[PDB]
Amino acid sequence: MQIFVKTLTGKTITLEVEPSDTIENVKAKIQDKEGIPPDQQRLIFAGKQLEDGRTLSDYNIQKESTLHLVL
Amino acid sequence: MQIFVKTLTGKTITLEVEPSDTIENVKAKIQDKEGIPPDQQRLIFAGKQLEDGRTLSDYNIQKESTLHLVLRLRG
Amino acid sequence: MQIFVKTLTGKTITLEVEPSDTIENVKAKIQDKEGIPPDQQRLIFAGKQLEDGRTLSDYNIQKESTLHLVLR
Amino acid sequence: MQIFVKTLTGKTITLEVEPSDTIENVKAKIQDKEGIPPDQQRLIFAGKQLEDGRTLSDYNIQKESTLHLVLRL
Amino acid sequence: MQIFVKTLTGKTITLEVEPSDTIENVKAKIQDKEGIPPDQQRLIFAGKQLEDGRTLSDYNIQKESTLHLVLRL
Amino acid sequence: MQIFVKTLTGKTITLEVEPSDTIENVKAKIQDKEGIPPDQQRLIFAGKQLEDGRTLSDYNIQKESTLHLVL
Amino acid sequence: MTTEQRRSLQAFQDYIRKTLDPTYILSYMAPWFREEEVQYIQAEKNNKGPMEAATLFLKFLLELQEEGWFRGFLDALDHAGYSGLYEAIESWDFKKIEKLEEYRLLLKRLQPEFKTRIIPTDIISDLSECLINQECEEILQICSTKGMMAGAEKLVECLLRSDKENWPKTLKLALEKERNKFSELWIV
Amino acid sequence: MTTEQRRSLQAFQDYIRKTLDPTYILSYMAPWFREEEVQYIQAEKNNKGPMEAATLFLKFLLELQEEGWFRGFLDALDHAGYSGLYEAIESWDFKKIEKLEEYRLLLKRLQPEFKTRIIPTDIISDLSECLINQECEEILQICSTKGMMAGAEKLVECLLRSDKENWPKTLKLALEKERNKFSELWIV
Amino acid sequence: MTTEQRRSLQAFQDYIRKTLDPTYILSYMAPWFREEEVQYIQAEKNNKGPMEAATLFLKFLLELQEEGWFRGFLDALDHAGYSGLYEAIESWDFKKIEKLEEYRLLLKRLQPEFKTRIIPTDIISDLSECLINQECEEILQICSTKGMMAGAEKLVECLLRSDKENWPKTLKLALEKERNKFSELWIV
Amino acid sequence: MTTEQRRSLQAFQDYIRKTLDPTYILSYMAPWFREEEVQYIQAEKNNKGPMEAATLFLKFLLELQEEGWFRGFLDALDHAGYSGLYEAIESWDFKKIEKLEEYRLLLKRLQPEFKTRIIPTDIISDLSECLINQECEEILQICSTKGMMAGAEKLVECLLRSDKENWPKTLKLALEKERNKFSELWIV
Repeated sequence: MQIFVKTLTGKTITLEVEPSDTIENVKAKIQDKEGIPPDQQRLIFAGKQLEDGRTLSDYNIQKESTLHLVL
Repeated sequence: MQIFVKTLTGKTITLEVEPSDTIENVKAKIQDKEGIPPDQQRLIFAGKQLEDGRTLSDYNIQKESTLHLVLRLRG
Repeated sequence: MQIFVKTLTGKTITLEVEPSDTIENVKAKIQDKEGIPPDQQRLIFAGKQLEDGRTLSDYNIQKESTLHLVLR
Repeated sequence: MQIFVKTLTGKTITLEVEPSDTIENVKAKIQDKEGIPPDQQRLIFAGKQLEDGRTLSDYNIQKESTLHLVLRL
Repeated sequence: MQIFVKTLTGKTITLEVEPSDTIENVKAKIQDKEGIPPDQQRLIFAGKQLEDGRTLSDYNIQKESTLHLVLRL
Repeated sequence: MQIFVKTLTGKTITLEVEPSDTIENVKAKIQDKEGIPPDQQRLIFAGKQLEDGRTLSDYNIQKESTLHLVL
Repeated sequence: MTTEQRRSLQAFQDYIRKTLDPTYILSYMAPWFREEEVQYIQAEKNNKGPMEAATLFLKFLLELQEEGWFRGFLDALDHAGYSGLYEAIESWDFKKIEKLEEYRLLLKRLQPEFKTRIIPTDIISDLSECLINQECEEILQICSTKGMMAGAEKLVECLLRSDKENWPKTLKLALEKERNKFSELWIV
Repeated sequence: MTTEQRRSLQAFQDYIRKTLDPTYILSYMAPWFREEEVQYIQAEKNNKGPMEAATLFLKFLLELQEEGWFRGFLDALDHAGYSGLYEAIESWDFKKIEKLEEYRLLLKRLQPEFKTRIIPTDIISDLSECLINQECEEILQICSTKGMMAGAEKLVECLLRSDKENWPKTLKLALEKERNKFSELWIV
Repeated sequence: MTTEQRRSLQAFQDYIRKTLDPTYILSYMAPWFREEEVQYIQAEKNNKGPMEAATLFLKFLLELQEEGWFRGFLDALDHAGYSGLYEAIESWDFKKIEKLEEYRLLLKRLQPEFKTRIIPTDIISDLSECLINQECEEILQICSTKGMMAGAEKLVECLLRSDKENWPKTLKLALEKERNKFSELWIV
Repeated sequence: MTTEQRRSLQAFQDYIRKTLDPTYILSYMAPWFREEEVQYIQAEKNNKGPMEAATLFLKFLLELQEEGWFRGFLDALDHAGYSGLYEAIESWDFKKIEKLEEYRLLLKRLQPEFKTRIIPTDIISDLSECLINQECEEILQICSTKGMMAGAEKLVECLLRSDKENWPKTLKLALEKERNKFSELWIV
């Protein structure tokens, strides 16, 4: 189970997640992978800013969806 | 590392650079080589205007890449 | 003055008429040539069916104009 | 009569059948040849998904028509 | 200076004039020379119908140019 | 500064003028060159009548702009 | 074994091409063609027009080696809305399509009054029963963006190409309702 | 791999092409397409009609190399209101949409009578889930600037394209409340 | 005889290309052309534009052998609204249309003020007398579905193409009525 | 000589096409182009799209032989309202429009919420300075004849194309007053 961080420019990174995971988890995993703190990060999926508290399943994100991370 | 720069005349110059250089630095080297002042210099890579502050690594310029030089025309 | 009349089959006849002539004249004249009675004949010019009473000049038919004949 | 089925892999399978057969029968014959269970099988003909209950004669599928096999994955 | 006049028949005739001449005059030269009345004459240059009142220079018609004459039947 | 004037006949002339100059000057130079009297002259730039009193700078005429003369 | 139907196909050409727009049955024909070359025919449709695009589709039709291509073609016609062409090609007898050629030439000759007289809307619903879908919604997009005549113009264009046995009648029926036009002048 | 899901997609393209208008999924597909082809899809819609536009959108869709494009397409379908097409394509099983094909031809056969009978303003709100959003606000504006006629006819156009499992039932419920006479003319 | 008058046509092809959009007189010219070449045109019109389509219509026109074809061409022009052109070719005298080239280059160089200043509808009716019908019902669909600028732009195109003897006068009066604008600009 | 500045254009293109729609500057450009082929460009606009139309306008521009044509191009952009391009091409420095590329791609990836959230009518008056006139006058015609989303969608399309230095800021200004929504979503 995995989905995407697409800086607005060109970089594309692949992350391994679970349906139960919280956006906090994702951004923290992004901190783990790319090193950028969750603070400046804004994740968007289908043109919606994702709030940290909610979960992936709650936002209806399946395998190979692209939330783009943006900053 | 080595890169290419293409003037409007079609001639190509070969320069030794590093990913750490900022486009201003490259501009300084191009001024140093061919004599065109840095202010008047405008470099293009893959159809993008290159910004003075950022670095070659940010634009992902690897070995033997080609920038097109453009100049400020004229009077 | 001279004009042409073309059935849909692709066939062709050239008719000798006068600007003053009437569609009855033409239909009968066509009968005179091809044998089709004036009754069964239907002439069309520029997508308008021509009525027996009017004349060629009324419809603006000059030399080498083409009328389309229709049958039954 | 004879029919063709084009798997997504590109292979074309040739089936010997009758007009009286039902899509179920066909799928079972496909299991007989390629081994794929009917549950995952989805057949389409001329851009229409074929219903299990109907028959070849009902669908106007004559000799040498081509069905596309699809799977659930 | 010398120029060309081209009938539809394909025959080509050459007229010797200067830019100072008027198209009416040119038409008249064709009448006096070849017998064609000025009324029936229609001169074209490089895809422009030529006006009687105008002069040769006005249309920027230089030497060894080709005018096309047409008539009305 | 120097600019263009384009007759309908297709012939093209260039006038030497300054941004401060008034259409009087331009119309006058064209008059001087090719002979067209000032009264019948109508110059157009970008589909607008150039006013005699006005100057080039307010109407935004740069070097190598093209006026069309009509009359 | 195959050449036979290739030969009969060759014979009944010219009836085919002036009745057919290939790109639609191409949407259907995919496994027998290159995924490419469909684009060739398509570029020919929008470049040369539908008929020449069709004669190219013919050029390609005949050369086809691969299995099932014929009955594939038939199925393509049927499911695309070209039925009645399909009938005649499966039975190798074109009687209807020629009787059509009759009414087709009539419309061709009445085209201007058609253009001016017709409002391609109500009628499209009914003779939508009579036409291929791509064509119909094209007709609408046309008169939506180009005006009523242009739409009608495309309507006559599509009608001449139509293979449907009774289409002149269904037109007449569609026209005798909302009389309003050449219902007199169009007869059958 | 990617190729299998692309050709598996193509295998079904008939349904997709006739159930979908791409401009909505253009709103979604934005980062995956070049602007050239996005505008092309739009120009084909506005010239030739939605079906050809869709067929082209597919033609362009399959060409996508970059990763996740598929679930991109799906999330776009789901999130755009094309849910039930998404459902069927995610499981690669379309039976529902075919049972629809039945009630679809039913509607198309009464379309003129429907067009005349139904007033879109009242019923449309109820069956709003049954259509894409543009489809809903397109038609408010229609029967507002064109008339009730166009509204209903266009209503039929958008409804026939609908991917909703139950929409004939939902339609019957939405009309069977407000008035209606045509309620006796629709059915199970 | 025929070749002589074709040479007469071809001699100044020229004017025609820029004064005529063949599709209208296609509506009229139908029985004299193969459907293939009629279809070639319109693909050329809708791809390359009206002029190239016209020059092609010319190539195919010149190819016409069959008896009476020319007076056919004329009757088509007369009947399509291209009257002011047919006049000129029947007499083989185009002077009027050249005088037009005068006022035409006037517009062509002057286009922007037309673009911004004019509301095409009121004046379309008046110089609807002044334009071809397709043009007329178009520009409406344009300025309706795009807006007043686009309409005006196209109006300019349709005027640049217009063969009407006095059309600049007809326009000048038509504007000297509605508001003012060009009344201070367009005069002769 | 001319080759030098055209070459400066040629290397430096592609910002142009993704920033420019030729039709407006076409209204301005008439005399530098053959009266023909301008329609090629326009037909390309409604066929392929505005961008492809632009790259064709480039193909035709670069080939231009005669005289003074460059300042023609510049003045054409200037007088039509394409500022940042006139500015940028006169100075040959595009950095501004690149920072725009930042906010542009941002919007492109954010497009759907723009569609649902926004009413294209209230805000247009405000950020109208940021748009072309023909542009502005559309939209309203769109969301008037189609719907608020379609309008907004085309709004975005027009925005991505705009060369204006501050347009994301003025946009933020325009919503930060009107209700809110994207005031929390669109940030600088």
